[PDB]
Amino acid sequence: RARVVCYFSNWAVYRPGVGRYGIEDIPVDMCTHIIYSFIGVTEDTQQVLIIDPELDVDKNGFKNFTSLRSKHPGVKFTVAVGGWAEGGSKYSKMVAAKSTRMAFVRSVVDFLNKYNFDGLDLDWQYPGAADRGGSFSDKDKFLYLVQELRRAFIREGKGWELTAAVPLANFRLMEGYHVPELCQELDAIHVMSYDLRGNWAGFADVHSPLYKRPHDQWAYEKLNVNDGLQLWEDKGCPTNKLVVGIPFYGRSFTLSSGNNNYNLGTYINKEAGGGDPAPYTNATGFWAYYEICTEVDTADSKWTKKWDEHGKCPYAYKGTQWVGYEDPRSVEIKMNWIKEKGYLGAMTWAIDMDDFQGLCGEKNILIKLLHKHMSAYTVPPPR
Ligand SMILES: *[C@@H]1O[C@H](CO)[C@@H](O)[C@H](O)[C@H]1NC(C)=O
Ligand SMILES: *[C@@H]1O[C@H](CO)[C@@H](O)[C@H](O)[C@H]1NC(C)=O
Repeated sequence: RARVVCYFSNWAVYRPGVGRYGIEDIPVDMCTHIIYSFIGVTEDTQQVLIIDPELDVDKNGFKNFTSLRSKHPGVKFTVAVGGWAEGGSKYSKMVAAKSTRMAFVRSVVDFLNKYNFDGLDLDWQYPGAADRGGSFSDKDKFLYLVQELRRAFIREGKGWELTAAVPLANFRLMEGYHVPELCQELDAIHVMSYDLRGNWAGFADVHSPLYKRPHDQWAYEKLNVNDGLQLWEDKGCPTNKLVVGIPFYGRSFTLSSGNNNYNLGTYINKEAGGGDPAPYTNATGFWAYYEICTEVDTADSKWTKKWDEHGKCPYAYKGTQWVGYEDPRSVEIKMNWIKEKGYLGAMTWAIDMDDFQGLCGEKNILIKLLHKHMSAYTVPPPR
């Protein structure tokens, strides 16, 4: 009764060579819930925005995805609205008034019906965030949107789920999330327990540390997976609504010129914007898991791999390049910790970045770990 929640990126199909990942590559049987990412909202009319219509509609992306239920009827297939690239201002604008919320809600209902989705995942990043076009009133009005969506889903009578991807930093919770009221309306809270460190922070560090490290101070003191999930509990979310995100990617850095200190917390060349882009994801500061293992794990690799003894995450470096990530050892540790805490399950961003080709060894090695641990686990009653 635990969840294994798999986000699927619709843009992964454009990655070159062995990076190409489409609907047919999803290992459906390893997941209990799979989420097509992303749709957005229109700026002007507050309706569902289809972001890649040639792929999503003309080549039948949405329906290929949802029709996977024919062979796997026990799996739920939903869609996510929002995500980083969509920005936050259109969402803050959409929730500002009852009328614009109801237009969005109606559009959502039409969309889910048309493409046979099982529900909606809310991925607005983030209500109340000033750097993302948000403002103070988002907190109340995001809750209203959620209540109104739930009521609309009830009226449709198809048992649709409504979930949300959420941050774990306290200031973001204070700015955007009425925790007890949201957790009551949502079927699951997908906690983004990753991107907790990165180039924007100005130092090198792993991005999903499980526990506090000695160098964690001020806004970072509690910014780790364990304390962050504890924060969601403390703010009123039941343990059996919390799903813990696991990143299948690493955050990378370019170290400062002449820096020979590779320890956690070491200074970086912030203006570089992150580590050099990798060949398949082509994004500064970001490496898919398979881009990491093909570089770090080869027999003749010149990369040095280390282990964060407190955060329980690997990191690796070579030259000016430094990457923190999750590997089978760190994922296993997190799976055991999820069961120890009694949380609802595990989530991954994102299934298209697992070693799905088996370039490094076992195909789909990371999602197999989530599936192995969660499928044998019984979620206990709320604590
Ligand atoms: C959907 O499936 C059809 C038939 O297999 C295929 O031709 C098409 O490329 C698929 N669309 C996408 C977006 O994967
Ligand atoms: C890689 O990303 C950059 C933007 O950073 C883009 O301009 C460039 O065309 C991309 N290269 C490939 C091979 O897609």
